Amino acid sequence: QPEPDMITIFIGTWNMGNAPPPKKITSWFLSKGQGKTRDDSADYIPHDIYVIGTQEDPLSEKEWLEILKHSLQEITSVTFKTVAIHTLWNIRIVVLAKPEHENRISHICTDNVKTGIANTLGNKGAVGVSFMFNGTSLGFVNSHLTSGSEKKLRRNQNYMNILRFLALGDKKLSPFNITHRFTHLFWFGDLNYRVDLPTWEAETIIQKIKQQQYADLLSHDQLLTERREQKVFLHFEEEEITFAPTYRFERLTRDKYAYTKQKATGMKYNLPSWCDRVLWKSYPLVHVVCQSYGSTSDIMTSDHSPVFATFEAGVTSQFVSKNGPGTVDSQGQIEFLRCYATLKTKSQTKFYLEFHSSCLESFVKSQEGENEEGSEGELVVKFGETLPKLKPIISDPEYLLDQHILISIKSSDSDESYGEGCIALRLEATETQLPIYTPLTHHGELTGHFQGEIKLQTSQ
Ligand SMILES: CN[C@@H](C)c1sc(C)nc1C
Repeated sequence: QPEPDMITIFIGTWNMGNAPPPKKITSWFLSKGQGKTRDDSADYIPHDIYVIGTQEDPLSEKEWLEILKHSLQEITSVTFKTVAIHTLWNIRIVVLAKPEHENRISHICTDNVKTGIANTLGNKGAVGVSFMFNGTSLGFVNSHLTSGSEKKLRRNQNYMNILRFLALGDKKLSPFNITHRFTHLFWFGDLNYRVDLPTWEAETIIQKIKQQQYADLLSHDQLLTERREQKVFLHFEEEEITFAPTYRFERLTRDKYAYTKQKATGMKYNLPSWCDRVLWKSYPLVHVVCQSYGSTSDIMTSDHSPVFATFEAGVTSQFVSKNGPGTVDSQGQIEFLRCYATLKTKSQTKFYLEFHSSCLESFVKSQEGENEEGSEGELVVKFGETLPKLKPIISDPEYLLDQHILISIKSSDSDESYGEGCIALRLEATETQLPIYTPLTHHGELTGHFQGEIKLQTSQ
């Protein structure tokens, strides 16, 4: 049985509105309804992994697991294994996988983050799951962010608290948050960003939706606009939205948007919005292709419609040579030339680099770089030719070219990371000086850049 080099992953997000689901929810798992939908010819083909995020979920874990497993059995005739389930209040994540993957999956982690302080702590936040699939790390975040059209800044704060404090993936990657820990990171949920148009335009917006004319509405979508201004979800991708707003519907139909202010809404308008979203971030030059992104039309127990997204995701095998794991392979090396970091920091301290990768027996600390002033005020940290030679555990190019090097730039004075980034070893050539580049972030905010040249030696 050959190990896969691709899997397909189903991501679902549904705010259930504290109501039980209807008897049939198979359209969700089949990616049928509005938007970018799955071909009918694929209906019996199981995805490898199903990741289900709910919000306002009134069910016990047992009740929901029984509905999900029975649903997938009806669609695929496969009895899925439970990889993980984690619930914070009414926010839940379930990961299900095909039985053949049971032994390919390891290092399962779960965590949650509660957002807000006093007033604002009690029902919003995130749950997450990570695991290894053979040689590939996968992270999944289901978040329910602050509601309300006039709280986009709060949502962006909730996002930064979640990506700082959610403890998933390899703890040895201590300088790195979840936005660097995984080959593929999927972040979904009721993110609660709204279409930011005047209240008086409610009926105009509904008109536009009925005509399937989403362009003038998406130009005011707060997640698209906040992302464009680098206020949230920096370096994440989202597929084009081609489905109607998934909030706020009258229950038991999809023919009516319930937008008017009510005591029950805190006298807030809920203009039709794309509250329910799926985003991802994969390491550079890994295969990831969105194959569906849409909403169901036939599940109407909630004031939200379920959203689905599916992905092809590249995966690698658990590589064993005669040498590594358990030693280095002297036929392999990674060299760095003409390297410098450019930092936005106003501080003057010395910096060094840390290199972290599962291709190394452990992380590597560089010597201190030499600080200079950039021509436009920047701090430039010059490493020149001074960075160490990295010694990978396996020199075989079929392994090494699929690997990545995480970089942290740290203060000598405090050992705190000022910036994190990632370099792919999927090079155009080996034994050849080639340009490398990564933006650097800290707490998911841009803090600088790292650039230079790499020289990769493999056994070929
Ligand atoms: C360069 N990366 C592209 C896909 C992005 S991300 C984002 C928020 N806007 C754009 C144009």
